Amino acid sequence: SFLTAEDCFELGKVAYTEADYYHTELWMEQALRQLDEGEISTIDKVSVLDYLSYAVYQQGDLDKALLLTKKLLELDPEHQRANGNLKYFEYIMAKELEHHHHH
Amino acid sequence: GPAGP
Ligand SMILES: [Mg+2]
Repeated sequence: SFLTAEDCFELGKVAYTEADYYHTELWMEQALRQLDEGEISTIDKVSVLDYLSYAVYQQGDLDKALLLTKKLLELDPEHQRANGNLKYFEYIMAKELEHHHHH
Repeated sequence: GPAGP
């Protein structure tokens, strides 16, 4: 039917609290798409991206989790957990590059 | 360790 971005966000949070990261990603992506199309809503993109990035990381999609973390930081450069996540992903990527340069 | 909300 029609769920608001806030509806989707709330459903995403229920999924997240049940450790259903598949449905977390679906609900949060729908919330983000509706916000990106200009829906007026009290939820902010930053919180949606925070749940989405975490859910995508749980699914093992590290590249997508990095991209979402960067998107979050563009919107909130001082976000503490996103900054931590980024340094972790950059460490891993630096390791991989070091490996390639020795082999 | 990536942290979530
Ligand atoms: Mg997925």
